[PDB]
Amino acid sequence: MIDDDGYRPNVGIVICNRQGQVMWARRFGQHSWQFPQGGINPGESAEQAMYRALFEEVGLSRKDVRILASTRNWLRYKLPKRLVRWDTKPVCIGQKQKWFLLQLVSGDAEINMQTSSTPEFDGWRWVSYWYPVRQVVSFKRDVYRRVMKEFASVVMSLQENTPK
Repeated sequence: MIDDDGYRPNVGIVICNRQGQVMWARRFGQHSWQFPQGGINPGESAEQAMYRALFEEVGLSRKDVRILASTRNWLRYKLPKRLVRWDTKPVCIGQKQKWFLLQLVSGDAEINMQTSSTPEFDGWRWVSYWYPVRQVVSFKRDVYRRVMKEFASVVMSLQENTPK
């Protein structure tokens, strides 16, 4: 499944841990960090696929989290040449992604990340807001910034309401 022009449809989970901090997790088998993103399953709508990725990536289900916001339209960006697949047909030249801001309702104790038998994450750490934007590769950084900007005040209001 590719969206018409060569874009893979995905959903990115922005877990926000209610201390004012964001999703970041060490990537299984790679031993370095990675962003979230999970493909959309054919004919599964964005919210349904978002709970699919929530399970595949974080090992959480349709109950462990609370949607607060989502990106106003599908963000997308273009893979660098060497990371373009050439094996997908159509050739996949980018990630079409809608990010969902999820407030954590369960947590670390209920997060399992190894639900999928070959997941992407091995374990994590809630980190300062803009930190993952610096950790990600330079071509993604700009786009991930937009995701963070779209949600910044939505997370910060919870750490900015008493004291706040």
